[PDB]
Formats: sequence, structure tokens, C-alpha cells
Amino acid sequence: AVPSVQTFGKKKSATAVAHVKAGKGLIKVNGSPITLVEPEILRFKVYEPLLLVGLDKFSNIDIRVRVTGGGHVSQVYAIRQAIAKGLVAYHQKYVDEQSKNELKKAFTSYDRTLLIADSRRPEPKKFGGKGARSRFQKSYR
Amino acid sequence: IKIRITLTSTKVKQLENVSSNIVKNAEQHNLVKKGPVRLPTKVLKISTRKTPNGEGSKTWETYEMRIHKRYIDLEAPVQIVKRITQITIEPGVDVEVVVA
Amino acid sequence: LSKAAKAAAALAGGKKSKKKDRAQHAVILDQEKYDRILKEVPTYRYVSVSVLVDRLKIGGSLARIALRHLEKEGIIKPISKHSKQAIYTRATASE
Amino acid sequence: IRRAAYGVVRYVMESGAKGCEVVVSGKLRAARAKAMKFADGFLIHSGQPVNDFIDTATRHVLMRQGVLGIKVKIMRDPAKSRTGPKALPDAVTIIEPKEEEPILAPSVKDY
Amino acid sequence: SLVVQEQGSFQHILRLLNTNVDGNIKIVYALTTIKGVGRRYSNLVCKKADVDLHKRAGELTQEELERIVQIMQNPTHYKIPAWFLNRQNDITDGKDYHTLANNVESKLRDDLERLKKIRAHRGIRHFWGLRVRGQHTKTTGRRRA
Amino acid sequence: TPVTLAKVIKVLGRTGSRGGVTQVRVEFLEDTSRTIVRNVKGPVRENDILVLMESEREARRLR
Amino acid sequence: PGVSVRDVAAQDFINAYASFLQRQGKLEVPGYVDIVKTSSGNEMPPQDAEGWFYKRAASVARHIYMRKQVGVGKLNKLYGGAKSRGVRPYKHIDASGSINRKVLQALEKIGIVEISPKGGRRISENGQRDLDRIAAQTLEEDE
Amino acid sequence: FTPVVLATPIPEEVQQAQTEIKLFNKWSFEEVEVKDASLVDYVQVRQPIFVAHTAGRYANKRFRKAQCPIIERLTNSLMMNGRNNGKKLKAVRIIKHTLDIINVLTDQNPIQVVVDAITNTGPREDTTRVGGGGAARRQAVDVSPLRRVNQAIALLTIGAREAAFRNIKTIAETLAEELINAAKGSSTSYAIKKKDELERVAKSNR
Amino acid sequence: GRVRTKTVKRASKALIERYYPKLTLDFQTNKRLCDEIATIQSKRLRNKIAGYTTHLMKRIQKG
Amino acid sequence: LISKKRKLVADGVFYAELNEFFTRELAEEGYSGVEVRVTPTKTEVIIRATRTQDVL
RNA sequence: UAAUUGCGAUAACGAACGAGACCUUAACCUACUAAAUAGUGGUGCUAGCAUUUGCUGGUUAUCCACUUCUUAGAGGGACUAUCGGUUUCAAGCCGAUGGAAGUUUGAGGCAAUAACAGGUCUGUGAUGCCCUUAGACGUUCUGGGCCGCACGCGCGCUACACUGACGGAGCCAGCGAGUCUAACCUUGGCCGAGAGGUCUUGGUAAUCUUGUGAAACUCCGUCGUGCUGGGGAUAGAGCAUUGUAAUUAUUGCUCUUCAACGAGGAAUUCCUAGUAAGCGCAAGUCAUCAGCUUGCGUUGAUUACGUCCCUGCCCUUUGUACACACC
Repeated sequence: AVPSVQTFGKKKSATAVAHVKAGKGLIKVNGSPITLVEPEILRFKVYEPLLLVGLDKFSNIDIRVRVTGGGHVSQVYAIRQAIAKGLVAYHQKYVDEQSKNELKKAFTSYDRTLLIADSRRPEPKKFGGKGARSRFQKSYR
Repeated sequence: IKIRITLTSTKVKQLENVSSNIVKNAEQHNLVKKGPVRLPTKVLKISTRKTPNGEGSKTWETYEMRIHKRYIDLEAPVQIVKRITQITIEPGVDVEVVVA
Repeated sequence: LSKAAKAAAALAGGKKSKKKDRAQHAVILDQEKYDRILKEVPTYRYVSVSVLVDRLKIGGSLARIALRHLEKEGIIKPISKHSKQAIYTRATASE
Repeated sequence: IRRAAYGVVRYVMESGAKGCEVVVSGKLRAARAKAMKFADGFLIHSGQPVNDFIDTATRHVLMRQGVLGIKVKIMRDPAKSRTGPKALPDAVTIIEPKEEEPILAPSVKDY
Repeated sequence: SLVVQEQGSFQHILRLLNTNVDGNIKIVYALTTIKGVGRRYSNLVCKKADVDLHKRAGELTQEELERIVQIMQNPTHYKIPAWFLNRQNDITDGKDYHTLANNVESKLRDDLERLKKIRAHRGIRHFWGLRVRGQHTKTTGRRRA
Repeated sequence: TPVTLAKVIKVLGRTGSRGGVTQVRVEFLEDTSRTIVRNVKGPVRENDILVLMESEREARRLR
Repeated sequence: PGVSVRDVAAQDFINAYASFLQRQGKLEVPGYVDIVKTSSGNEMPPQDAEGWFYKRAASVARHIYMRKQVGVGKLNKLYGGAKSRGVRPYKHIDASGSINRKVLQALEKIGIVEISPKGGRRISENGQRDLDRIAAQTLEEDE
Repeated sequence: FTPVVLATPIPEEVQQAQTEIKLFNKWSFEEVEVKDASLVDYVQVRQPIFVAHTAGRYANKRFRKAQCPIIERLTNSLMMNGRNNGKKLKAVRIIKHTLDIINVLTDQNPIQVVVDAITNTGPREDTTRVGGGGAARRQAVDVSPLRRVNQAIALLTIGAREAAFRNIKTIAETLAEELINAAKGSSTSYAIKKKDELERVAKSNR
Repeated sequence: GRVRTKTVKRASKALIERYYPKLTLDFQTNKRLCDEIATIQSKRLRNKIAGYTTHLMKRIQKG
Repeated sequence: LISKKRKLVADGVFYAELNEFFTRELAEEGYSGVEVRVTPTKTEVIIRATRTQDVL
């Protein structure tokens, strides 16, 4: 069978599933190429893993990611996390740990959140206020 | 003769050990199964003010009743289906069997 | 005390009802401001719609239209294009 | 009221609960209503074990001068409890070690 | 969407329906000045007159202006939907009108006076200067009096 | 205007009426070994550089 | 090497396809295209009042190709927006049923999309093939 | 530079701009330093960041924000006034436009002019409104470098917004000219004008 | 503020005074043996007891 | 036939109703709670009491 | 210490409630058990492009494999773990390392003795006393009123704009609710600008409404520094629904009308990170009616990281003519 792994990236309520396999180097998001991710301002945030690591490790790797849940920025972050984790997992599983180790060091030198899910989760709202900490305006007279 | 036996309750322990005994009874007689598949728990939530009169600070509280639902897929002749249905009954667990 | 008399209440009826330059930009083009803009756009190392309004007294709409036409002529080289802001230089051979 | 409350807490204590507490609120003797408490043993109020162990009941008794409220709280024996936890969450029962005799001469016991 | 040296045909102000109309604003937002025609009505009559939307009101021509005011005066003959008008059904005629300029002011004062002389509650409230559509007057709209 | 530069070597707790200012022990980078104590309006660790518009002034306490 | 609607910019694709329908002129343009608004939630007619129907048709064609199948209600929900109930805060209201249904009916007339099982509209074979043709045209005009 | 190819094309400009060295879209974090030995630690410059958008936790500690690039702090401060809260996409668009205008109006690095401006407009001494018997007395107090950076960014953004309020001049260009004025110490700069007023009143009430 | 409480401290000293030879320095080992050597009704309490036991093991090994 | 949520809430209110009726009618016999036994084509409710002879 | 949390001291020892401990919820699991009411992948059939070998899809009776995402249940995992400074060198504090999480891991539930002459007999068939009890204060029927407006005050919703308005595009969540012998959630089709009307459909519900295709947001356009395309308050005319019945307009929709407001005085509110704030969604009441509330999610900041100056809290000492207790 084709050498492949299945990874995911999460941020807030957004999840993304990335199928990674040996191939020719295509990156399609919901069937659309990576150069089509909106917003364009976070488009380079999406490119950040390949831009940091060099595409020689992307030359013969087929990756396709599908997203669901969350908002646009959350989906963008989920995408970048998913493809970073996919690269690390593939290099560990199919090539070696020297590859996985340099990959991990290069990734962490620029960001910790690519391999690590965002620990901050939304705080539940409490009664008496619109938000989770705010309260209704206090009037005495 | 396909049956998708579905259980629903509020007590996790009773519902789950009923499901376990059902699946163990089925497995030893070797009826085809698709696991005791567990639906997401349904939280019936009611929000109400603690004070019955309207005075005091504006306080709000939530009461939760959690509903757990399971179903087991089987195919079995009626002779063993009768024993499967009648073998185990526990309080608080609503049981119903359907065809296919 | 806090219980006001009926006269104090009726004072509400006497409280009464008292309580506590335009720009003239171009908007329409004409020959003088034509020649003015085509002579001064070879300058202004930074050019945008706001700079056009600032240094030529243009009507904003005419600023955007003139930006498009001068980009057609190639005298201003855009550095970026956006639906809410535009950026232009003098397309110099020195910079 | 005093005699009845004492009798009920005595009955619970002779039955074998870990604690009981009966409180009667209302007019009682005089017009100014008061509350009298008759606890004994020990009961808990806050921790989640209040759900498993405390059996609390309240009743209105209609008497000629008005209404008296009776609250009875019974904290039953955690060990007697048939199901659920067998003790309070802070109960740490350390089983006594079995005394070991130090060995001096290594040896082999054959098959 | 082009640069062109506008000739002396551009007048900086004009007169329509006894109401002055600005010339430096676009034709739609200039025609909004006539009371009784807003953004929707002025845009629709501009499109039905087929004058260029990008054109201001100052540099138009007398012919297009006359066509515009004619469409405004009588919309029905010019395939204007009956629901688009501000007088969808007149209080004493079965016809649908569209009142502009001083005419709509006159029609509004006759409306209020008619309500007053029939002694409807709406007319009574308009006579007294009060809220007519059942709002809460206990707390709002005080300084107007 | 001339300025002077000094690294902080130790912090000496908070001071001020609301506790919004801090006492620190600074030491001029040039002309070493002349240590003085100063107030600071803001967050401070050890080993920060602080620029003074006047060197020799001191403030032991603040109300 | 394979050209699909998913392979190009959504906005530029809809622009190109709307221009193509304008040039073709075979799309059934309704009578009140220049009169009414696209939803009660909006306040102004579309600004490019002559090609806006072509824009809408191109966008709904791209969306229908991208999706399994959609209907009038999904159309209004997508093309609606937040409207102010006066002073009261913005409430989300759907688009106009007449426009979002007439665009689909005209697109069926041209044959781009077909009424499909499970309800709703689903892209046609010919509509599909010409959509990828237009995508190829865009990927040609780009360079 | 080596042009590696892919089945899904990756732009040549992207490849040549970022793959060889962790640059920005147009600019580069290299050869960019700060003038102040007080700020060499708290400016975070000389660290590749690429886009100024990041979800990293910068508030867990009092000094955790020191590791944040001051470009991202700028973007954080552009969204402040009321309605603009959130909208970090708008913030990064504005800051990108500002850097573009900076490199249009001059030749040096935008991420050089910004650090020059903040180190020029950093308040070195402030006037604490401290309490007292009857009449409040101002007290001249030395400003920590982190507080210097914070107030510097604050005055920069407040001046940009107050200049852009209710006029044609958009926030991007107005903050660009505020940044050039703050780099060159212009009196037209709200940031340095306010910093000078604060330091001079501190000098008076030393 | 990570001060352990009376119940965990008393359980720790009780465990140590009668299971020193069977106790080790490895927190995981003490955690795993606690589940068999003492009846604790909570995993969190078990882990806290284990951690304090190892802390005291280090104390004894120091003196 | 009814939904599961409505079925279970109706079961709960039915339990409360039989309990409150049993404590309004059987308070003199040491009523101490009830349990509902539900089986298909058969349901029984077991009453815990002290004067079981009198409740009989 | 967050803590009467403990270390210790000790005429007190031994205890109890409280805090803690506990429980729920949100975060980690390539580990277990699995899953046509959640999926993915491959091979079938088929669409389009490539024409090609590959790309994106459609189709569940194409079957097969798996549980990564999704659901769960059983568990593990965090115990300040490890290191280094620091403290009768203890309790513990701080920095660094790892780790999903290292502020009680984050947020809540429960929550002590004593008390208020706090609120409620307009929830109660829970009642004492008093009153009324048949042209009753019971009940019912009809129509008004609880909204009435010279004014004042308290929650709030919109704004005063280019970090914008408007028009086109991209367009992605979660919490949860829903009818059957009674009418709910309603997809799809058709008509109508629109509200809406009509014929059907799936769902007693992870299966259908619903990927609630939400908004804010992004991109392309128009404007233009001003009472302007901001604001739509007040009014007129008309169009439908809910409801026996809308008028003292329920609400929705169309056109027209376009008022104050130019960042708001003395004062005052809330708040430490996914929190403030913005933006909507679900549900509650409901035949219809949200600007309200309970929750949910999207976008998502600077400043804190301390103190007793203002308002106060807890402990000890102290003085007292205070005890209904500084009012």
C-alpha cells in the first residue's frame, strides 16, 4: 500500500484532518491548492512550515487537508498545525529520527504551537454578566 | 433476522452493565454484533432563578439530567432472540427492539 | 424630607425645554487642474488618493480615477493594490 | 417538641447512623418564632458525599398557632453503605504491614 | 470612469420641482434632495431615464433632466411597479399616486387634518402633539415639547 | 540633553501610596562601582538598563 | 495537467464567468433585474446594475458545482446578510427567493444545472464541462 | 537559491524571498538593531517572525510580552479604540500598508524606522500623581525600559488614530508619517510632543 | 500556594513509618504501590499522597 | 412513540406524583420512598414502609 | 498558604463542622472496547478536466479495511514531576527543563455556627389570626387599564464614520430544540420585489430541519471630510402573517419622510487572558411579539503581575461613657 499517515490540527473549535502520503508534492485544501487559502494575510502563516523547513522535504510528499468547525483564522491555524504534524509524523514513521529530530528542532526554533495544540480554551460564561467575567452595571441609587 | 436493540437510561452504571451482559450473552452464542455503540449523552438542561419571590441578588442556576443511549446490532433467530430480550432487565433502563 | 410637596411636584411643568470650513475639492476636472496634476505627479515620491486630495484639491473619486489613468500611463508604479487604499511611487529610474 | 426531637435522634443513634440532626423552626412557645437544633454525632454539609450519605427530609406540621417546620438530616454509616463509596474521600486506611523476619543464611529449597 | 475636460456645459446648481438640486454630487444623491424621492426612487428613475450613473447632476442636460422629472411625476406609464410608490392607494381615489415637493407636504397636512376632523385617535394625537403609534411616552421624547 | 546609564543589580520591593512604583539599586555602567538607589514607575527585573536624566538624586521613600 | 474550478481564485473566477455570460447573452435575464433589491436585508440595488445578475449566476454556478446539491433556501441563506431592524441590532435575514430561484431556473434553461434526486439543484454534465472550460480560460488569461 | 518544483506550484517570489532566509514578504529582520542599550532586551528585534500575526501566550507573565515582536505589539495596539476591538486581520493589513508607505517614503528598513521612532519617543521619566495631605503633589520618577516601550507604542497608536479621526488621511498613511516623524524627532509627532511634555513636567516637579 | 493538607501529610507519615523498606524514591513506584498498600478513594489524593511520601523519602535520605 | 426526552421527563414526573400521593395517603404507615419497576407488558411499584400490614 | 493551608510552639490533649478533600465540566491519549444515527481510505459505477498515467467530485447495497479526526465508556496522565537557588534550613517560595495542562490545571456545583425582626402568605390544597362569603373581595362574561405624560432616575439597543457606509463576491461555529393523533422543527419544488403564499418531503431526532452555508469578518468595487451615501428617530401610504379580535399602529415587508447626535459635565460601572470588548447563534417566556435573560461559539487587544491612598474584608493588640451596638 502507499506509505501514508493521517494527522490533525486543532485550534479553538476548528479541526482539520490531513492525509499525508508519498507522491509528487501536491497540497490541496478542500480540493483547492494551498495558494488559495483566505485570508491572504494568513496565507503566508499557512506557508510558514514549508517556508521554514525547505520544500525539498515536500518534493515527493502528497498532502491533502480538509477543515471543519471554528472560524476562518482558527481554520487557518488548524491547517498549519495539521501539515506541520504530518511532516513530523511522516519523517519519524518512514524515514528516520535524525530527520524527525532536525524537523522538530527547526519547527520549534520558530514556533511552539505547530507541534503543540493551543492550550487556551474558551471560559464558560457565568450568570449576571454578558461575558465570563464581566457583570451587569452596578448602580446604587 | 436483524435486530438493533436500543437502550436508554440516566444511570450510567446500570445501563452499561446491562449492555455488557447483553453483549456477553450474544458473543458466547456467536451472534454477529457491531458493538454496543454509544450515542453522545443528551444533557437536558433547565435554567431557573433560585429565589421564588424575586428579591435578593440576581442569581441563576442550571439543573442537568443526563440521558445515555446505546444500541447493539445483532442478527439472530427468534428462539435465541427471546432469551436475549428476556434475560436481563434493570430499573431505569428503557429497552426496545426493532426489526432491521 | 424626601416627600416633596405638590408645588414641588408641579415645578416639573415649569422646568421648561432648555438643556445642556467645507472643502471645495475638484470633483469635476478642467484643463488647469489637468495640467497641474500631470506636471506635479512626476514629483511626490509617495502618491495615494489622500495625497492627491492633499496636494491637488481633488474630489477623491477623481483621485482614484486619476490614479488608474496614471498607472495606465506608467508614471506611477503601484507597490500594492487594495479596495480601500492604493500605493504609488514616481516610477523613478533612481529608486 | 424537645421530647419528640430527643426521641427521634435517640432512635437514629440506636439504629446506627453515623450522625443525625433534627431542627424545628416556628412559633414554638411564644409569638416570636425561633429555631431549635438537636444534632449529635457528626454530619457533613458541603462535600459531594452529602449526596450519597445524607438523607434529609422536611415536613410541615399544621398546629393551632400556625405551621412548624421539621428538618431531619441523617448521615448514615459509610461502611454499612451497600453501594457507592464505602467511606469518606479523606479516609486513608493503611493496612498494617506483615512482620518480616530478617534472613541470615542464603539457601535454596529444591523442587 | 474616464478623465475628460468638462466644458462650460457644467452648471454648479439647478432647479427642479421648486427645490434646488446640487450639481457636484452624483445624480442619484442629488435627486434625493427633492423631498418625496429617496435613494430607491431616485436610483430607479435614474435607471429608467438611462442617464449614466457615474455622471454627476451638474454636467447633465436639460433633456435628461426633463425626462427624469417626467418619470418622477408619472411613474405608472413607465413600467414602475405599483408597490414602489409612496401613495400605493389614495384615501379617496382608487388610483396610486406619488407626491413630490410641496405637493407631498400638502397631502400630509390634509391627511392629518382629515384625521382631526373625523376625530380618529390618530388625528387626536397629531392635534395634541403626542406619540400616535402607541409608543411609551412616560420616559422618551420629552424635550421635543 | 545629557543622560546617564545604569544597570540594576537588586530590587528593594515596592513603595508609593498605591504601590505602583518600585525601589531598585542601580549602578552606573560608566564610572563603575558607584551604586545608588532609585524609584521606578513600571515593571522591573534584575539586570535591566535604566537611563537617568539626573544621576546623583535619590529617593528612599515615597508617600 | 487537470483544471478545475477549485484550482483558481473564487472572486476572479466569478468575475470571468459573469463576463462570459454577459458576452454570450444566452442567459435568461429577468425583467426586474434593474428594479428590485437582492434581499429585504439590503437597502440599495446592486451597483453594477447591468452585470450583477451575471455575477450572481456565476457565483451560484460555482457554489453548486462545489456542493453536492443546494436549493432555494440554501441560496437565500448564503446570499442574505445582517439587516438592521431600525435601531434594534442587526439580525441575520436571508436573500430574496425570487432572485435566488430565477437564477437557478435560468441556469437550468441554459442547462448548466439540473434538478436532481434528493431535492435541490445539482450541476449538469455540460455545465460541469463548461465550468472547467472557463477555469482553463482563466488559467490561460492569467499568464 | 535553488528552484525546487512541486506538483502544486509554489510562487518563485515566495521561494526566493523566504526559503533561503526567514524574511518578511518584502522586508528582512536582518541587520536591524536598536539605538538604546536600555531597549536592546525589550524590543525583541533581531528575531525572524515573518507575518506579525501570532496566537502565542504573551500575558501568562508580566515580562512574557518582552519576547513578542514589537511589530505584533503595534498590530495589537492598532485595534484598540472601541469598535475596532478584535479585527486583527484589519490590524495586520494596516501595519503592512504602513511598512509599504515607509519604504516608499524612504530607503531604510521599516523595521528600523519603527525601532528608531519608539526609542526616540520613549519617556525616560514620568510624573507620578502621588497622594498627599490636601493637595496632590507630582513626583518625578524614572521609567523602566519595558514601560518606556509600552508608552512609546501607546503614544504612537493614539497619535495615529487621533490624526486619522474624521478626515481623508487613512490610518495607514497617517501612522506611517507619524512613524517617520518619530524617527526624526519632529515636533509634529504627537508621540514625541507628549513624551517631551511628560518629561519636562517631571523635570519641573523633580 | 501548593501547601499540602492535614489528611495527605498524616497519610504520608503513616505510610512511611510502616513501609520504609518497601518504599523507594521513584514517585511512580510509590504511586503504583500505594494503590495496593492503602485504600484511597481518589486518584488525585493518591497522587498527592505519593508525592508527599517521596518528598519525605528524600528528607530521610538526606538525614 | 413519544421522544426519548419527553418520555424520561414524563417518567420522572410520574415517579414524583406517585411518591407524593403515597406520602399524602400513607404517612401514618412509615412510608420511606418508592421504586418503579418497569418491564415490558408488566410494571410494578414497590413501596417501602413500616406498617406494611396496614398498607395491605 | 487561596485558606484556622499547614510547619511548629504549647495548660492543653483528643476531636468535629468548615477550607481542603469531593463532584461536574473544558483541555492530553496514534492505548483498550467499538461504531450504516460519525467518518476516512481503496477497489467498483459514473461526471468533468487532464485527455494521461493524474486531479476534483457524485454514488452507500459498490463492497472491503481502520477508528486518525467524531462519539462514548473503562483507564492512564499532574503529583508542582526533574534540576538549581531559598527558608527555625522545615512548611513552603522562586527560576530553568520536560510535559497537553505547572496560577488550587481553568471554570463552576455543594458549601459551616450565628444572624437579619432582609424578601415571599401574588407559587403552593402551607397555614395561624383577622376580613369577606350570594346585588361576596369566590368564579365567570364583555370592554378598558396595567403601555397612560409636565418631568426625574436605573438597566439597556443604535449611532455620531473612512479601523467607515453602501453594492457585489469568499464565506466558516457551537450550545440546543422540535409533531401523531397532535400539529412541531420544517428541507425540496412552484409563485410572488418583499413579507409571505402553495404542493410535498425527512425527523419522536448523532440519523431531517442543519455543515443551522450566522454575523462580525476577508477581497473587488462606489463615495469623500459635509448633518454626507453616517443616524434612521418621528410620520404618511400600502402590502401579509400570528391571533375570535391588533385600533391605544404585535410583528414583518415596500416607498416616501431623515429628527437629535460633531466623542458627551460633575460623577460612576466592569475587567487580568481566549478574559475585556465587537459579532452573531441557540434556548427561556411564546399563538405572534427581544432591544431582556441563561448559555454557546467567531474575531479577539495595551495595561497589570503590585499596594493599602479611596471602598472595604480577616486576625492580633488597644481605648471606650457604645449593646436597639458610630446610622
